[PDB]
Amino acid sequence: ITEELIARLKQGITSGVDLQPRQVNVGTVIAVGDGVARLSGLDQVVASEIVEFPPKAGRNESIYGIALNLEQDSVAAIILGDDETIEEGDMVTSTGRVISVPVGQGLLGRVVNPLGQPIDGKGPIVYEKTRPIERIAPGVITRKSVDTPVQTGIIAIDALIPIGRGQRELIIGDRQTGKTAVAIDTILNQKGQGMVCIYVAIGQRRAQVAQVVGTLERFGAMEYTIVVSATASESAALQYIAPYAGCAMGEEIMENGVMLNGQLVKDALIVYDDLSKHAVAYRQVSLLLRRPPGREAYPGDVFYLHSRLLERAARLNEEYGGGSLTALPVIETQANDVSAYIPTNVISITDGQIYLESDLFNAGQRPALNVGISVSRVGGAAQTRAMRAVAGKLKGELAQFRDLAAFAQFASDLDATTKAQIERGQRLQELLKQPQYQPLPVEDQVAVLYAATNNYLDDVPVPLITKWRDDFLAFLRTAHPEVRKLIYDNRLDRKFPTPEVKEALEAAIKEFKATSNY
Amino acid sequence: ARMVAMRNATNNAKDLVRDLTLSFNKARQAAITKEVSEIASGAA
Amino acid sequence: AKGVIQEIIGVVIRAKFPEDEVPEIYNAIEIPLGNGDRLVCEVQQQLGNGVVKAVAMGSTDGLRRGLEVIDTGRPIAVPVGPATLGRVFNVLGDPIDGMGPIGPEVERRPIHRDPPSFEEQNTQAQIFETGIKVIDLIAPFTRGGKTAIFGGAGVGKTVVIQELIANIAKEQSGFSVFAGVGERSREGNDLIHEMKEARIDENTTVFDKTVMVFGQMNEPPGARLRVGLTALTMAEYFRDEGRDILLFIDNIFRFVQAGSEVSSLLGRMPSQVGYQPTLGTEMGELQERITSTKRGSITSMQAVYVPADDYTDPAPATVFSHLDATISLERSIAERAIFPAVDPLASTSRILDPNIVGEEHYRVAQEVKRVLQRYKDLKDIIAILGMEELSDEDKLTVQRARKIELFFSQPFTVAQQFTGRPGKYVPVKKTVESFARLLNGEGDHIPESFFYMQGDFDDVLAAYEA
Amino acid sequence: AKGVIQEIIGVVIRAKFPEDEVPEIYNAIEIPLGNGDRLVCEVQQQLGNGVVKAVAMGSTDGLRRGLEVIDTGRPIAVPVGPATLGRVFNVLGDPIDGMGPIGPEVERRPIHRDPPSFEEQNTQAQIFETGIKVIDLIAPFTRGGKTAIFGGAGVGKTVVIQELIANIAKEQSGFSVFAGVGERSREGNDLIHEMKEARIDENTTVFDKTVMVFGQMNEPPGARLRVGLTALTMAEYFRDEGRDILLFIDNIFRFVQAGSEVSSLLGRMPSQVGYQPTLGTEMGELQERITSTKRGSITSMQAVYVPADDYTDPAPATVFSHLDATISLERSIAERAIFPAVDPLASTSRILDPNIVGEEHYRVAQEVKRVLQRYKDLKDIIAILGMEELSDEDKLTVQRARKIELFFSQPFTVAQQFTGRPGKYVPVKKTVESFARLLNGEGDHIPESFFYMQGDFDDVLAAYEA
Ligand SMILES: Nc1ncnc2c1ncn2[C@@H]1O[C@H](COP(=O)(O)OP(=O)(O)OP(=O)(O)O)[C@@H](O)[C@H]1O
Ligand SMILES: [Mg+2]
Repeated sequence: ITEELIARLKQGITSGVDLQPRQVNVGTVIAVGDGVARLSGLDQVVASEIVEFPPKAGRNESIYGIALNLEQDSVAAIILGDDETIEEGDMVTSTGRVISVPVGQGLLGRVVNPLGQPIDGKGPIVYEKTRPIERIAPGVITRKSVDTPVQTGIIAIDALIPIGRGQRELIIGDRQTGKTAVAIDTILNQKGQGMVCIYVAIGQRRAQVAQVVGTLERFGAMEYTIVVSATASESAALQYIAPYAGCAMGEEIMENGVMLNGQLVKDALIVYDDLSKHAVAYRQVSLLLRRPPGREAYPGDVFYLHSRLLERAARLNEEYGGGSLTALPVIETQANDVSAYIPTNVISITDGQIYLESDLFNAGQRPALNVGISVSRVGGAAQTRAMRAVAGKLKGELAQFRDLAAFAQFASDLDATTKAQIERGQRLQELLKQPQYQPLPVEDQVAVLYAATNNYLDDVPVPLITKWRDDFLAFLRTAHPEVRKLIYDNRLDRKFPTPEVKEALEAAIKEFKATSNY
Repeated sequence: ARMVAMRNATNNAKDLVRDLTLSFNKARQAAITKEVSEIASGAA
Repeated sequence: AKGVIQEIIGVVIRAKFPEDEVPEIYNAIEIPLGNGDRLVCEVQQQLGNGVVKAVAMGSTDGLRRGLEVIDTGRPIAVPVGPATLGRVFNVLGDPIDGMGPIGPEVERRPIHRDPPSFEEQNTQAQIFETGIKVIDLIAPFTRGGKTAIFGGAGVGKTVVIQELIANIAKEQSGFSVFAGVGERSREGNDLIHEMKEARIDENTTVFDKTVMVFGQMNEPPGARLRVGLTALTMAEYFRDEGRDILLFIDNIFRFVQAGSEVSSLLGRMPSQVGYQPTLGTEMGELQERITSTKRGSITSMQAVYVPADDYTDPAPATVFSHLDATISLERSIAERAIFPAVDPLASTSRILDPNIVGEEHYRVAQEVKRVLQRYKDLKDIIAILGMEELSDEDKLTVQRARKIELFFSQPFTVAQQFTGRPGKYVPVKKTVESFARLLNGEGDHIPESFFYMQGDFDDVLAAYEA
Repeated sequence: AKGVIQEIIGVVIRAKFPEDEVPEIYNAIEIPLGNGDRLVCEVQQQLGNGVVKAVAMGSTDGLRRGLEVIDTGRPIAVPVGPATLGRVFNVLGDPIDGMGPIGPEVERRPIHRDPPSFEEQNTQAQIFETGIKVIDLIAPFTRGGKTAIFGGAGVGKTVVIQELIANIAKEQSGFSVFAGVGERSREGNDLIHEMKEARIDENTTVFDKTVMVFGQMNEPPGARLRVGLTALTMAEYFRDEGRDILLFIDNIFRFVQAGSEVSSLLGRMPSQVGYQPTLGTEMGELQERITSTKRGSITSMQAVYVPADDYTDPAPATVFSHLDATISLERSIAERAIFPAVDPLASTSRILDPNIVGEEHYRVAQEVKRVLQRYKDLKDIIAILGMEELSDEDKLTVQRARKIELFFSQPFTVAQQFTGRPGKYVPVKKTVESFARLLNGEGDHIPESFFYMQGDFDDVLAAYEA
């Protein structure tokens, strides 16, 4: 039926175009700075349009720019591409659209620019809907209390610092501590939990983003992950708009959803890999625009900058779709300077913090969480009833050990109860230690924590506790596959240690301990 | 006697920590003031 | 009116007007957004020939220079009246809840009022009776006076807020205003909505007795700066009717931070540690309309976040300069199930002097703190050697101090449905008598239990007999 | 294409060009001097009407306000090729060594180039085989990765550089580049030139296999800013051929400092502590060209000088944001005749995880640095207990720690003609096997000083048998 093509054509050709010449308003570049153009008299430009810089002699492409400053008789446009080509006298055209990014099912497993242009070299993006960057937060009455848990896969986070769908948990740490490692472990653990992870990679090296994408592809997590990337070499405009593009891509998932594994997934998880670098990029943009600085030279609206970005992460109620968008901002502090400007801003914005300390990271506690200061204001509402019922004693014993943490090397010359508390705390801390790219499912964590809180690892020496776990779960993975399913089935039961699962788990633990020697 | 001496030393160390915290906070405020003053001077 | 946008730099915009009819400062100019919605910008400076510099208070991302601007001729008009009760508003007065518009029949007042004159101020300070034993004894409120609460929000601060609202509603005229300055959309808006709608008192929910104004995080710095003034404007209508109002401002430090951000955006020179030069003046524009006048009184409790841990930082210092009482919620007191987790030693109040609360109130409060302070000193020693080494009388003070700190617990009417225990309103005189009779020796034979979550001493005895 | 100088303020030159022939943003200005040579500037800001603000790259102590300037159209063009090998160059690519100028036939490449795209980046990190036991075990490099030494003078850093060059030139093709950015002319020159010319391998001097570009502290800030990019271009030429390149940017921090000055003189608004607003982007444009593509890899081992001892400072933090490994040279290890002064502790590398290096490599690298995790904390106990005469089992741990500390030392080929000991190249597999077998206890039969300067455990055994 080519006649259908001939009929659809030859009709819009004849009467689908005005073809009427008209005066259009353009602008002349009058000063090119360190990535900033002034554009002279380009009227009818919206406060955040994406100007075009049409091709000229010696340039067969177009570099786009954002018209951030609409001054009088001048429009300071931040350049998204490379500024080395735009010269004084160049013509600019004001595309009437605020920056928009493609969204939908098409952008799964693809690495894209903050402008939605693919950079993985696997073909053009297939899409039919573009969502605008910089949209208003969902609203007050549009949300619901966070109840569904986001299974990180790390015992420490998933047991003591719960993350729920719609909760904004901050991963704050000092330089090389494992923030990207924690984010990647969280992303890898959503294989069958019906969630679409997003990784933004603001200001990271191209090599690091490439290795992250390789890790995600190697574990098969690049079939539900969207990777945005504005690397260090790219202009400050791309780093400035990267998290907003990522969260627009995530808002499409939250509101409309995508077909993941033949199921309508409306939950999304987004990881802003460095808001400490996004803030630096925005500071560079502001200072090159000669906007008045503030504390630490950051512009006045830098709290607003991250606030817009993070306040779009919400748990919508059933009326608006029931979707979600979990945000995991990442911050690199300097010498644990929590009182710094950007860390304090994002800490006040977010609903929780995961403090990763270099001291614990170097000591040997490789997941370097500091449970004493790390909080999750959602708390138990972001945990399954099984984990909520089991982790209370874990948290209590860990707190008691922390109160006696100065005493570990003097454990022998202490009270029997104090020595027992110290020993239990050491065992629990060794239990929380976890390798990389080995997330534990919820049933495995529940089983291990039930074995630990109850006096079952007391006979196992501390240096082998980790090994014990790495064996016990394997035992449950092979010898007793039914107990894991039994735990997972009634993980939502109000009284989780129901007699059936209690006897099953007790028998499994006793059978494992009897055979093994430690 | 060692227990009493260490109790007194711990109390003295806590008092010294409080004094040093006050001094550190004063220095932190002074550093922030100096930084913003010089940044505003460079801008103007 | 009918100006045109001349400059758009972030939130800070500039609007050119005719040589006449230039808007005044704080005049809330309005930009049509191409539809029914509009962008309200507050004029902060007048420049040259008709140009006015204003703060956006909105997205300001879809605007173009040359767009029409309309002068309202007055500061931000906020609806006031009984219609605001049971409704949730933003800084601009637009209701952000599900219910529809307020309506033109309801009176609208300017956001920027003036504090009551010198004549209208009360000569003497009157104690505000909240009804909570620890609050009314250790750190008593002041009618028309500011109050600060220190907590990590995981220690039942919202429970205390709801209890105060319910107490004033049931035993006074009872209208309250909650200003969520810098309030998170999830943690601070929907959670508090559900808590206030679920919490009920004498067949009326707490939400029906309060007016909630939310300047959220995602709003620009001007909105978070003026949300407190919107809340004061809303509460001043009820104050002018002779009623007594409780104003709960969450994280006034976020109001300070919004002011600092606005000053930085406007280009003003920075002062001290990244603070606005107009810090004292801005804190005086607020918290000065919170006074006990002849007609009525507005008493405010304001959560205060301390930057780092500095009580000498300019923002908490300026807040403290306007405070009459401080309540220090502490985590350990709440880990043990003492829900009114007010730390008596840390929490203080100005009105706790003999000439106002009475000699008997002052004497018992000091003795309560004295034995508690002795207990805090012996907390080390008890862990050092055991309770045995402690001398007698000191052993009594430890035993008595534990009983009194357990007695600081009190059932709440807003927590009746959660805990299945009726709330107990303990008057200040009853609290003073009960604690004096606890200290003098009565109830010593009673164990530590039977003091937990009780009302007066009469409740502690009646329970012991039964 | 000829303009006239307008203003001269220090090393910042403003030049007005014709309206239609304004130079680009990174072109060279090339001011001609009377005495035959020229002053090559670099544009930094197009502004005004044909006016460009540029950085001098030179003294500018003999220039008027009317001198002509000849735009070169292209950015600073630097000679690249096999000809530019074993020669010393300045920022402009002019050979500053005694030998003659580079011939016109040699290809000139722009100093500013686009770093490799994301598609070309390796999807899996790969270890870089240096041959040094302590480096290849404790802090393995990365193919196309960055490593920083934190060491002063007299710790053998120069000898480490020479051996790295020699090893890469022997095992691989391994041409090397050395950019001394803001170095002392005494240390950087005539103590690197002479030591590398004297150092020899396979009858070829190290200097013959190494390119040198030197922007020293005496040169203006622009020269120290662009010397790194000059070295990157020279290395990228060889990388395009597929050959592996090792690049040493000595005092990369002095690069950052240079940029700061370039910004301060350019009128840019200061950021943080006086540093340039374009700090992250400027560092990225230099650290992103150092990566491992499919054709070849530019591995970099830089040197970082932290002002005072502040790692919180913006320049060290920005440097560390682009670092893959840290090698901590120490005075104590160097003065103990341990020729490689690399500290087993305080030397980290993100490659040291079982997924990349391997489970056995990670296991042994954790087994070592664990007996030293305490840094033999027993040494404190030995000081006031004398080992309590002997430790129950600790005394063994001390013996193993001393043996492995001695074993970290390795005879270097570049020092073979100084200490009269043949150089030993140790593969990473040999290193891991040797250290694992030593930790099992095979090394509990040989005394100390038998591990003093030997390449493999097998080499230690041969010595014990003989
Ligand atoms: N959970 C973990 N298990 C094992 N190794 C880990 C873990 N977390 C971190 N590491 C090790 O630490 C290295 C650095 O971790 P990672 O890259 O996640 O840190 P980061 O905080 O994101 O640092 P950066 O500031 O460099 O981006 C990893 O390459 C790995 O070798
Ligand atoms: Mg990281």
